[PDB]
Amino acid sequence: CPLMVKVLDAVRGSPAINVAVHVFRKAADDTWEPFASGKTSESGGLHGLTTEEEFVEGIYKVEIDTKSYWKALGISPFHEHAEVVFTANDSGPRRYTIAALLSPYSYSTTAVVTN
Amino acid sequence: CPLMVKVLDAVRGSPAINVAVHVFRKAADDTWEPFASGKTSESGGLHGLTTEEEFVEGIYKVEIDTKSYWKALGISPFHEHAEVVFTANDSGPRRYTIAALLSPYSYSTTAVVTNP
Amino acid sequence: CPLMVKVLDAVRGSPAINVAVHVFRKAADDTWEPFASGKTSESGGLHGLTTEEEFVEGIYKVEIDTKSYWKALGISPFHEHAEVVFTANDSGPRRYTIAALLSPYSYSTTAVVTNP
Amino acid sequence: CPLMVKVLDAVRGSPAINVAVHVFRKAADDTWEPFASGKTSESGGLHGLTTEEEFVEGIYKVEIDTKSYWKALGISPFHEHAEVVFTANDSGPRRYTIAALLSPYSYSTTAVVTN
Repeated sequence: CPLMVKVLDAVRGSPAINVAVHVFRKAADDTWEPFASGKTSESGGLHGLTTEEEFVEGIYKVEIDTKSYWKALGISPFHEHAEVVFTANDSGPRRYTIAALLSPYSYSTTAVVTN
Repeated sequence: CPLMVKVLDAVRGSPAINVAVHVFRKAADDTWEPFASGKTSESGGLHGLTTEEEFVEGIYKVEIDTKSYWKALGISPFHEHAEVVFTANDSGPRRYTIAALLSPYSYSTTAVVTNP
Repeated sequence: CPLMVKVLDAVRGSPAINVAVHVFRKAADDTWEPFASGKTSESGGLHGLTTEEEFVEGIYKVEIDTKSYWKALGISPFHEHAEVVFTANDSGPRRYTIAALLSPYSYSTTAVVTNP
Repeated sequence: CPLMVKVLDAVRGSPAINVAVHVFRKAADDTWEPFASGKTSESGGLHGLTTEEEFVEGIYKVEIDTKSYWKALGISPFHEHAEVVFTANDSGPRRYTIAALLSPYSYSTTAVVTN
C-alpha cells in the first residue's frame, strides 16, 4: 500500500466515515486524469487505493468530498471539497499517508511519508 | 474588501511573506477561469484581490503557492500548493478571509465569513 | 503591545468572541503565578494583557477557556482549555501573538514572534 | 488500551519518534498527580499507558515534551511542551486517542474517541 488516506471529524472526535475520496494524476497535457477512488471505512481510513506498479512518480491530487459529509450530518459546511496536491518522488520513503482533519469551516492536512 | 487571505509560517513563527496566491472561478463549462491574484505583504496578508462588483456568485478556488515559498527559504516541502475551494455569495455578498498556516509537510486553512 | 492572542471558531467560520484567556508566569518555586487575563473582543482578538515593563523574562502559560466557549454556544467540547507554554524574552523583548483555531474535539495554535 | 497517544512531525512528514509524554490526573486538592508516561515508538505512537482499571473518570493532562524533540534535531522550537487537558467521561465511547501534530512554532491536537 503505497498510498493511504485517513480522515477525522473535529466536531464529533471520530473517524469521518463513508467520505468519498478521488485521486487524480496530472497527465502530460496538464489535465487531471482519474487514478483511484473509494469511500472511507468505519475507521476513517481508505486502503487499497493503488498498487506500487501503478503508483509512479508524478503530481497527484487527492480530493476529499467534505461538503457531502457535513450536509448529511445536518451541519452547514464552507468548502466544496478538501484538496491535497503533491508530487510523489521515489527519492524519499515509500509509503504516503495523507491525513485530513475536518471542521465545517476549516481543515488541516498532513502527509506522513515512511519506510 | 470582500476576499482576503492571510498566511503564517509555522517553522519560523512569522507571517509568510511574498507568497503567490491565485484565485480561480469555475466557468459554465467546468474549467477554472482566472479571477484574481497577488502576493502576501510583510504582514502575511493579501488585500485588494477583488471588489464587491467583480466578486459574483460562484465556485472559487484559492491556490496558495506554498512550494515556491518553502523552496525560497531553502526547505523541502511536500505539497505543490494549498487549495481552498468554496461556493461564495450565493445568498448575497459576504466578506471572506481565508487564513492558512503552513509547515513543510502540513497545512491548515480556515475561513472567516461575515455578512456586510 | 508585547503579547496578544487571536482566537477563531472553525465550526461557525467566525472569530471566537468573549473567550476568557488567563496568562500565568512560572515562579521561582515552580508554581504558576497569575500574570494577566482578559477576554477576546468581537474580532476574536485580545490586546492590552500586559506592558513591555511588566512582561519580564520567564516561562508563561496562556490558557484559553475553550470549554466555556463551546458550552455557551450549545456544543459539547472535549478539552478543558487550550494551553500554550513558552519561554519569553530571554534574549530581550519580543512581541508575541498567540493564535488559536478552535473545534470541539481539536485545536491548533501558532505563535508569531517579532523583534521590536 | 483506553488511552493512546500519537505524535507526528510536520517539518519532516514523519512520526515524531522517542518524544517523552507524561500524563497526569487532577487530584482532589487540584494538584496534578503523575498517572502514566513513556516515549513514543518508531511509529510515533505510545501504547500501554494505562489499563481500564486505572483509567477512571477525571480530568487528565497529557504533556508532550516537544522542546527536547526539536532541540535534538537542530531546529529552534517555541514551546516548552504541548499540553492536552480533558475530562474523561464514561458516557461516550471507550477508547481515547490523543493525536498531536508538531511544528517548531505551532501544534495541533485532536482527540478521536471510539468504540
